[PDB]
Amino acid sequence: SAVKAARYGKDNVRVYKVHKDEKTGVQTVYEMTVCVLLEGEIETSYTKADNSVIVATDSIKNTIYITAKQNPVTPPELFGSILGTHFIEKYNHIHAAHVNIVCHRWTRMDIDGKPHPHSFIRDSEEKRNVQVDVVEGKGIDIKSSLSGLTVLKSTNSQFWGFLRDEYTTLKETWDRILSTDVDATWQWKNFSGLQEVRSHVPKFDATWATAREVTLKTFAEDNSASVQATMYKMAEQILARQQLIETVEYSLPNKHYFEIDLSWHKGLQNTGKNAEVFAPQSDPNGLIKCTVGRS
Amino acid sequence: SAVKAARYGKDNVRVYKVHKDEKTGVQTVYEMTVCVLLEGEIETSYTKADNSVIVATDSIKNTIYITAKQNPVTPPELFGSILGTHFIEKYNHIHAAHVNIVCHRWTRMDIDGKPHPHSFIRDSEEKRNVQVDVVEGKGIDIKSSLSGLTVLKSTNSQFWGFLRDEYTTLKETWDRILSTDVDATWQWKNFSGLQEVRSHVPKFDATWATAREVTLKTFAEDNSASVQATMYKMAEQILARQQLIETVEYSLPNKHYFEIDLSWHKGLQNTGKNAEVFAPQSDPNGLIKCTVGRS
Amino acid sequence: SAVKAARYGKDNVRVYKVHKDEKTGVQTVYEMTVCVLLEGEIETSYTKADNSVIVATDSIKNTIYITAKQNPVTPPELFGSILGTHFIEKYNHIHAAHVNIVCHRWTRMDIDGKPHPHSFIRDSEEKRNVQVDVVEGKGIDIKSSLSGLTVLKSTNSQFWGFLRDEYTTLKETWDRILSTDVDATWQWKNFSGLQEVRSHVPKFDATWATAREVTLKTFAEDNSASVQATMYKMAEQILARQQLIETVEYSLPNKHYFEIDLSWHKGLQNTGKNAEVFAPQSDPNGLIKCTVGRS
Amino acid sequence: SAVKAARYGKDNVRVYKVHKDEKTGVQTVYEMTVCVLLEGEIETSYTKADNSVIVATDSIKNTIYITAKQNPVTPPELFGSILGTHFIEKYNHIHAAHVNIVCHRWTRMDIDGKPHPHSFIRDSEEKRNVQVDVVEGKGIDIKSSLSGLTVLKSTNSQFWGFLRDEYTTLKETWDRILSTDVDATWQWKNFSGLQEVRSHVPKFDATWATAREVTLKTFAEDNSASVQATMYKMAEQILARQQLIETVEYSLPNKHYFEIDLSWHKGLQNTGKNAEVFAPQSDPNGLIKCTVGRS
Ligand SMILES: O=c1[nH]c(=O)c2nn[nH]c2[nH]1
Ligand SMILES: O=c1[nH]c(=O)c2nn[nH]c2[nH]1
Ligand SMILES: O=c1[nH]c(=O)c2nn[nH]c2[nH]1
Ligand SMILES: O=c1[nH]c(=O)c2nn[nH]c2[nH]1
Ligand code: NA
Ligand code: NA
Ligand code: NA
Ligand code: NA
Repeated sequence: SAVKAARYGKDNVRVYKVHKDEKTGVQTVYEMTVCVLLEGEIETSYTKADNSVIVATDSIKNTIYITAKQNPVTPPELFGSILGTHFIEKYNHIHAAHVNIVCHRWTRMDIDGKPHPHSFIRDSEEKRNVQVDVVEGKGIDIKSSLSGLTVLKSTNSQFWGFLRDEYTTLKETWDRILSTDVDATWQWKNFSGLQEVRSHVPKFDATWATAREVTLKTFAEDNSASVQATMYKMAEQILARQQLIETVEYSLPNKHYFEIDLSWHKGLQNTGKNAEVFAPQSDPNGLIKCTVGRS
Repeated sequence: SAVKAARYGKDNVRVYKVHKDEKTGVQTVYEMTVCVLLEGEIETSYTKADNSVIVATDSIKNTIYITAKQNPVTPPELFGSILGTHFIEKYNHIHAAHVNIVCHRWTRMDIDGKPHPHSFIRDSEEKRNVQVDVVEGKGIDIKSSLSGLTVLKSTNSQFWGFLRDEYTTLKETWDRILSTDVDATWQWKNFSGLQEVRSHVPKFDATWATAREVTLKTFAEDNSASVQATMYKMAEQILARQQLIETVEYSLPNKHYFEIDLSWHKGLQNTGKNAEVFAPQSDPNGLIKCTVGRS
Repeated sequence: SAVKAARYGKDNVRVYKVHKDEKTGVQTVYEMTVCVLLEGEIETSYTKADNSVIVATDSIKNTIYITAKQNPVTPPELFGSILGTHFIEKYNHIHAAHVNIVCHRWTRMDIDGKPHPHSFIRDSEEKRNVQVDVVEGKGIDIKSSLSGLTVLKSTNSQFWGFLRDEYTTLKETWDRILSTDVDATWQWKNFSGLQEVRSHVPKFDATWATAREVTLKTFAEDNSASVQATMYKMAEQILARQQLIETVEYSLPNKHYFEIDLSWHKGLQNTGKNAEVFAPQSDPNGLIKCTVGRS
Repeated sequence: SAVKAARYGKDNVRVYKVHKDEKTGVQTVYEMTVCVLLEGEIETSYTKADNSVIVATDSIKNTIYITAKQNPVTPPELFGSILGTHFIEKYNHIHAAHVNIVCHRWTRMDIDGKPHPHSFIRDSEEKRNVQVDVVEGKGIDIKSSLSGLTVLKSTNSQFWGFLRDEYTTLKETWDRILSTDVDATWQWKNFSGLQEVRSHVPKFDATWATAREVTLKTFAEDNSASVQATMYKMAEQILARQQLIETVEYSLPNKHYFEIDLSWHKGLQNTGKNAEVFAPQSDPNGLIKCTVGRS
């Protein structure tokens, strides 16, 4: 037998950082969950019980805190790139670092119409994520995403004209509820190293904001022919607005809401044009994916 | 042996309702999870296999959908009271109904600065809940609550002057992070029946809004001596603003964020006044409760 | 306003303890999650910011570890009683302690047909729990339970003869699947104090074992007329076998498995006597409760 | 823009099947959660709103139930291969099917030392899984796994001799607790089609049993130098026992249990050789992965 692939590190490292403006008294908080996995010349830890090649996962944890102390943690694309680069530069035998960051929302409270200097609310479990792969001699690959963005529209969704055969019971419809949890990922062109990532810092927050805005507007305004058609429109627009993105991937559940026929009860009308009360279905769910790139 | 207490019914009934304004084209959605448990002269179903006394839980489910079709589902205090009353009026041998409703957020989207007519976002997993106990000959008892409101302040929280003995290691502090998930419940005076609940309909949404506003403002503005002292200030204000409330109960976890001593690493200063990076603790957590009533 | 009720403490305290037999080399592990909430003369911490009356929740945490170091942690009824008594004896102004313990399964591995001395497996998320209320001058009240015991029988369950009216669509059945997650609680007679709890130590594990055995056997062997009738048979037997129990409470979801009509597809027969493939329903679910006591 | 990749289908399809032996009266149940995603000539559903190429996800759901009605559902490797093959054979424009199956445990109850004919218990949330990729013209690729197998050993684990630098605080140890949740995957050699999968049917259950047995025995008996070294020993043995496996992958969290220094309290000794009470850590956790193949 031989080791074909190996990686190891620390997962689920929760980190909070506060920035305090001495002039204004305004404080800003960041909270993330971080995972770092390393690869390199470590096969002998598996095959020969040679621990000398192991940077202990506990040390990886310490390194995350130290790096957060000495560097900006925003945008997460930058922090992830700093953190990954550290490991390949510090340890001769480590040749790749894989950094995943999940950013949790702490949104400044408005109290009596004014932004509060040091109080925050978790407005939704929507996350902003990054995956950063730092590979020695191959640069820095960054995938940015938003996830857990849950939306619903109560009309202006259709689904007709699909294949009908002996396995089909679904009725065509020209008016249905459409609800999903949005997972959207944009992959940046490969960066040569940290200097290049630094050069593009302003683009990271702006592209996240654009991706979110395009997602919401397209969902709200499209008279949707299918999840497939609406998601493609989203991806097309993001690629048009940021030339440094190579691909956009969407993964969308179709969270079904079923009509309830109540006609058995005193002829009550609750289907089609008369439908008011529906039964949300926890499972199963459609799952629709697509990756869109450039011609 | 004897049956000392019994209740049964249907839990986890998901319900969605849409309201469509024909004039404006504006649609409004409501989504809830409902539980209904019944009590009454049903002992023989347990002791003698006498199913004749059982309103099937499946029928309870149907009743929830039918009731939602024929009645307003908002405010939930009203819907719960209608639903509970139905069972005690319809079935001679049923003498109490216990209705729990959890309301999920579907907040209208703003697209380009204007409210969208039929598109919604789940902005946080904060819930608005009601528990309604309808007891034949004893009226309607309603407990309203908000839950899952997660907040954090990065300063203006203190904790000193507590009991110190041989079990104590905690250091006194004049500046710490305070974070919690708010669970707040206000109990209404007993209502004589549905007519009285209807008479107070406007008070339900207004009191929820007040409870939420008082919670947020007090949390943000109090230079907190402890969770105990801050929560009492919240409860006091709610009772002052709504005379039909008899008690207010808060249940608050103290979600700890620990300083990380980094001085072992090149004398890095990250404690006390120099603290920037902290470790959020998933467990354990303080849990502080209080019920406040009138003199 | 006035404080009507207050309690506070530490939740979610994870504790592991190992016992090592020097003679045999056999090791035995216990893992629990503990919550302790205190009541007493603490109103002024809420109303006056008087922290002098507060035993810090951090100190409660330390006390749990110290108590586990110096005492047996099994049976949990005993450990809970020791822990609760500590607080009322140590602190003059604390008058009640409420201790909840959840015990996690670590079952010794059998390797090649022999019990391993120090290796364990988590065989299911079934828990053994205790709630212990130690109230000064009123003794020790203990509720023991098992929870998360998930079972299914594929036949020998019936449900017919229930009330039928204009809200009823459920068909009567003489053969259905019955599946539930068992939550069973037995409440002990009040104990005068720790000496009396110690005197009954052997009864605690034996009664848990009996409760579990009666639950499983009755479920498997009863040709069930309803969840109500089967659960009553369980409770009756437990009360018969342990005279120091005052009441038994069961809370049982009815986890539905629906027939799937496939007759639309080439006349495939999958209902009634021909039913082979079913659709488990995640929600909604029936919920059936009963508390059984002595004549 | 262009569609670079696309797949769609139905997720979270819960399925139960019962087998009834008419001769013996013995019943056997299977419960699974199934996901099926399709690929093929479907780009126009995304780019042109052409639904004619879409096999509706609802129809995929129906197909899963029909296929389960007409075929064995065990071993899951076979069922997955039947299900995947169906889609590529039935639909000209569908060229790949991706089938994921999670099998839930329903273990026959022993009542009074005898196996019960129709009563079952969920003994742990351990799963047996398969991923089957059926690709037209490229055969059938099957990855089998077990997951959610949670184990702990209280001694006979060591970790010393790792890299020490200015980021290291971890002390070397010759005796620690080791606990993990095992995720183990074995990848079969590519099969040419369904006939070949059928020819190897007996190997599937046998290899699962072997993988589980090797995992448990190795964990229990290895005086472990690290998670890395122990997991490699596991993978080596599985590859030795089944020649039709090409690779074995393990992914193991290191679930930490920390010593608690109690010496501040009356000199209580609870570290090193005196350690009895530990604090299980929910997060962070080490994460160690390896893929082992043949020389
Ligand atoms: O078994 C281990 N492997 C590791 O890589 C490691 N790092 N810290 N502790 C550890 N334990
Ligand atoms: O066992 C049952 N008890 C009930 O009360 C019920 N209601 N619907 N189905 C049921 N099954
Ligand atoms: O606000 C607090 N209240 C308490 O009771 C406590 N105990 N430890 N820390 C604490 N903080
Ligand atoms: O938008 C949809 N896309 C699909 O592929 C599908 N299949 N069933 N319903 C559906 N809705
Ligand atoms: Na390197
Ligand atoms: Na009545
Ligand atoms: Na006392
Ligand atoms: Na094909």
